[PDB]
Amino acid sequence: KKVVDPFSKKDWYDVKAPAMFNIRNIGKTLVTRTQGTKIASDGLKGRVFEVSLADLQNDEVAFRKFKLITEDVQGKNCLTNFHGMDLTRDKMCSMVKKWQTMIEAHVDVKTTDGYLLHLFCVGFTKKCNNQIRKTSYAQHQQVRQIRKKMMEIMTREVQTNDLKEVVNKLIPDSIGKDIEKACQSIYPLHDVFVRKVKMLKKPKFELGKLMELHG
Amino acid sequence: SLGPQVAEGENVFGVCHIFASFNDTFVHVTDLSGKETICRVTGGMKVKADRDESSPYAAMLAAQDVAQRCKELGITALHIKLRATGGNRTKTPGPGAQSALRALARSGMKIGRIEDVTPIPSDSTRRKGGRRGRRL
Amino acid sequence: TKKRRNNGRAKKGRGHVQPIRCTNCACCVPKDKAIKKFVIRNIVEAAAVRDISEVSVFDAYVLPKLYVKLHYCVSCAIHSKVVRNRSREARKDRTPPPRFRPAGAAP
Amino acid sequence: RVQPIKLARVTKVLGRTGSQGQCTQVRVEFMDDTSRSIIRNVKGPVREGDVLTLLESEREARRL
Amino acid sequence: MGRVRTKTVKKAARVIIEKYYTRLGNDFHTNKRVCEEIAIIPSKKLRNKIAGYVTHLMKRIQRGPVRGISIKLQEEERERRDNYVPEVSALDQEIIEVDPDTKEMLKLLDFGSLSNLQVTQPTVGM
RNA sequence: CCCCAUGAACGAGGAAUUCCCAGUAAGUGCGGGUCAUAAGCUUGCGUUGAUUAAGUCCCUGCCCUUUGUACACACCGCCCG
RNA sequence: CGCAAGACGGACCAGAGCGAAAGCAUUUGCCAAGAAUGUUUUCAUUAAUCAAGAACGAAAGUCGGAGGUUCGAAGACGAUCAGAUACCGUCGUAGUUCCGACCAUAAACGAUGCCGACUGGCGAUGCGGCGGCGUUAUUCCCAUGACCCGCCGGGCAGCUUCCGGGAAACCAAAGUCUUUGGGUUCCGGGGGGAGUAUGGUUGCAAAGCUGAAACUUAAAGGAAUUGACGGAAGGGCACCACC
Repeated sequence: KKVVDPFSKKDWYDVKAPAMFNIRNIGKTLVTRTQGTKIASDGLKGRVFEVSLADLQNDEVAFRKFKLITEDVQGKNCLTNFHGMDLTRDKMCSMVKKWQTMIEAHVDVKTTDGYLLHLFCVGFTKKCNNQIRKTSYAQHQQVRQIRKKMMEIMTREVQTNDLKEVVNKLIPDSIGKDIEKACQSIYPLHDVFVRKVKMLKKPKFELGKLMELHG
Repeated sequence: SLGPQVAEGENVFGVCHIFASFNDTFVHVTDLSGKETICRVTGGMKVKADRDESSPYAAMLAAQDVAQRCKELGITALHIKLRATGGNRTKTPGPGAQSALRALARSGMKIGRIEDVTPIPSDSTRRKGGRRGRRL
Repeated sequence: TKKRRNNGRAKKGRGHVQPIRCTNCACCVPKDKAIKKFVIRNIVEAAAVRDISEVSVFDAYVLPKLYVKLHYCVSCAIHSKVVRNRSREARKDRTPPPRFRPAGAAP
Repeated sequence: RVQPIKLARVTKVLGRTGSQGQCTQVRVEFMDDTSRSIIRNVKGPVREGDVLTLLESEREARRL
Repeated sequence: MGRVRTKTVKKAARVIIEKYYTRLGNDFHTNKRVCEEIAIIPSKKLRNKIAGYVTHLMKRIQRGPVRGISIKLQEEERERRDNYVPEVSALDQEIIEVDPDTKEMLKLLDFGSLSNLQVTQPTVGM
């Protein structure tokens, strides 16, 4: 029986990104008018938006995505925090080519602020120009030592430094380059990225750091 | 109706989300969180025949009925996640998925990024109905 | 009388390999046997990009791809002319080919 | 969602399809704006320089 | 199409042209008279069909040598053309530029020569 | 054959299906064959004269490669309980 | 958006690897094991191949639990058909998965015993060793490392070849077979009756091994060749075909 079309009731908030990113005004989102029987901030607070790092930086960051999760609300403002980085589908699919070895290593590590992260890396062998084998695999020995190197760096590079510096780090892709330096002594490699980061455990609350990062 | 804000420049943003399978085509904008909907409508509802559930022309009609209320409630713009049946299912796009995208862009909403989100599985759960294949 | 010296498709040094499921019959065929065709295509397609480029914000952007590696069992890949009977002689040619790389102005 | 009517002029006659062989391929200069040019399928007998009245004005076929 | 000249005709055309080039012409009307003089052809329609195809040939020959026809005059023309030779092209200009090893090719061949070195880099297969 | 009278169904044809591209389809009369007599026939001829593809291999039919075949009185053929 | 269960290890992944074969792709650690190579180490004939005996042995099935996510041998359903107990849709079973026992069979095909020698060209690739006043990658030079080129073993193979083989298809082994003789082991003697009867044996069971006859019958069969013909592929052609 005709009733309550719902937008004509809904309220708007402006999604705000952390400081390390560049521009910070992500877009807008709608919730229901708060009623005592309700907390529009409730239906608002653990929401996560996934935005492209390119929109976030402005660029070459076509591939790469960041998951931004709403951590608190202040009048039409909602302050989000790093929740993850993935790659998309197209980019990842495009690296994976036959005749080359695909190498993956991932490590789970606690940051300086508590956060527990599982953080993945990836690489592919490279034929080097005057090669005339068509393929370019690596040996099992190689990959085992390469993986150890990737893993050592990723734990080394996340142990020291908080969620923010990992972020500040993943933007100019300094890990990538570091891997490249530690591995060329062992075997070629084309591509190379920390390709995903997964938030496993969150520390408790603290608006302090959140604001430090926003505001 | 309504609008997040006057904005003679940037556009209020939502998520477009199209599932194209064969035998139908879902179009779907939601709030960039996802938790809250906004105007759905499928390629089914706008024709009758079951056989024609999935045809691009129906798909157009659906993306048109959708874009309407999209620009009628507040979304000025939308980022799209196209999908297939996925799972162990086919893994190829259904026919009126393209048609829906051409229909909303043409409609005159705004576009932003794209990824595919069909669920591809580090394979298993045996695919349906048996070893000798659908024979037909 | 034995037809292909390769029998089905290349094994030689095995006796076994896991089987895949046809992407059409949902059949079942060893992975050594089975026609495989990669499939990379733009999210948008032919006509769209122009409305897709105009309607979008962003200054260019610049289109994702969907990537899908297909598998067919013999009967499907024949049926649908993925592959076509070749004379007692032509069968021996593994190679591959066409003349330009059909990407817009082909058949 | 939509309506308009489009005038288009035949640039080049492609060949014939339909298994029956009764639909003629055509290339159309877009009449109101020449900076457009598309492939459409025909019922009748068509020859260069005469004009189509396009409903759909995207679409752009192929076989069938 | 429907008028595709058959061998009995096409042959006669190659034939006459081979033994008749300087006699024959550009024009249907005259060869037709010529076929009466230089050949014995049984019906008038055949002789016409012959005169006609051989003229189509003469029209073509007189615009570029045609795939299988030779006449004394055309042989003479090719002969004269097939003389050419300039200031001459190698020179090659003072000093050959070698790829070395080709330098070591002369060096260990007991042979003086002009010189230049630019031969390094390997070198992929495919 | 005529003259009168009696003055039927049939008011557009389902499943199907023939034939056809220019003086062609179709209307329309004539003459020849049969013939003593007997034209609703066949077999031409002029007259009046369009609509419509202008192509293609879908169905059908037949021959073109390649291919499969336990067929070869050849698919209107020769396989299991 | 989170979470639980059970399943499975995609893309990368190949005429590529290993393993006696059956078979075997997530990380990491432990445990022993296996080939190749290198090797102026050790023994001095230790050795080749095999009745009997024995180890392993995909799948289904069977015994008892765990477990059943997924899909699903049976059944019940909806359609289709002249009939439909089917294919096709749906619901859905034992089962799939895992543990401890059975069972001993798969076009378990490379349909090709195993071992040794000899007879023919080229380029790949896994791997080991060896060589280069070759490339690129670094520091102050390096030790590095990956490559290019060559050489040699032993892998799985490929390619081209009037050696030669074979009925041919094919085959560098199916060669070195009437010029018939390197070692050893196994099975077959027209086709059906038949892996059947019967006794023995193994099995909880389902079944497995060994394995006849009476009778029946003049071809069974192989290979190549060619048509005919196809609801196989590129094919065409004609208003006796369509449009």
